[PDB]
Amino acid sequence: VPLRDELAAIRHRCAALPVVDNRSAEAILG
Amino acid sequence: VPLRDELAAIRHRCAALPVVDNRSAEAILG
Amino acid sequence: MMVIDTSALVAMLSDEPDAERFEAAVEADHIRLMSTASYLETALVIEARFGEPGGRELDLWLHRAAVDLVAVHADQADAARAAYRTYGKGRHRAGLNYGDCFSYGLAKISGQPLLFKGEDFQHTDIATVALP
Amino acid sequence: MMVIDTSALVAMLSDEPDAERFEAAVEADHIRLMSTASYLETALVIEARFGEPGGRELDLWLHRAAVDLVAVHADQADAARAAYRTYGKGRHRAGLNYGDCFSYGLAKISGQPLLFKGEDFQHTDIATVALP
Ligand SMILES: [Mg+2]
Ligand SMILES: [Mg+2]
Repeated sequence: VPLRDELAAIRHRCAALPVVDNRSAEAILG
Repeated sequence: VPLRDELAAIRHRCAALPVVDNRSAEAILG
Repeated sequence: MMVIDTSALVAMLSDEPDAERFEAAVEADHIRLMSTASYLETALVIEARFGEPGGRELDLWLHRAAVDLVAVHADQADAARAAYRTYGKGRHRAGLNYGDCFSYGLAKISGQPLLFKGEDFQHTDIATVALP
Repeated sequence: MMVIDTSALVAMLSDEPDAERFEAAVEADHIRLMSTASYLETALVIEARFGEPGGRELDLWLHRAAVDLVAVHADQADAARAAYRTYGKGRHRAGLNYGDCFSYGLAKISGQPLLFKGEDFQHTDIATVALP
């Protein structure tokens, strides 16, 4: 029922996915 | 007095301006 | 209200050090704005990081928080255009980038404070949302 | 109608090799769109290089060409997001970057050909403007 819980479930689920691309920016270039 | 000639006018002025920061690596690597 | 920069929502979804605080901040404020362009940037970075399933998390997140995507109007871009002269990055100035411009732009016009992570918005003239 | 990209207008203002032809195409179609974000990226690049007075020339060009700055809506951002997965500038391959997405989205949603300079938009599911 609280929102921070719902957003933490998404966070936890999303953070544990396999990292198919490791570099940060230069995925965003310019 | 066609539109081609107006845009050209603007182009030559703008390109004739002094450079104060060089080529496009400044918006901004990211 | 508040405005969400990508730096935060990427950090939250990637479960970065301060994630739960941003989540509280989000919860404290009923209306939550995000620039259609900030949305994009975010989707680009996550869907590169975690692929499409990462992207599906972003959409749920956005639906769960009831975020309002605001279109990038001209006046936002104008505001950003000026801000980049003062605050934009350079040789060692550590200020704004092109992505940041759209978050800046939306905050300035709306008059609302911004939620973000990093230096980019530390020394600017718009209000920040304070973490609890 | 046409959509104008940052790569074109910056070319037309820096007096790059093809400039003259790019102007001709602009005259050839009267109704011209440009995404507010491509306008910004152009403003940033120009005003970085030629200072604020370069920006005054950018503003005159837009006025003189009667260019309609179209706001970036969610729909444009959605098509940009999906497109990027296919045509994105990943490792080793040319293609769209974050900025390009904004003209691509406008071009994709409006369904109007795009005028640009370089390789980014070549192999892509949207129409190019023919260069006379
Ligand atoms: Mg940003
Ligand atoms: Mg572009």
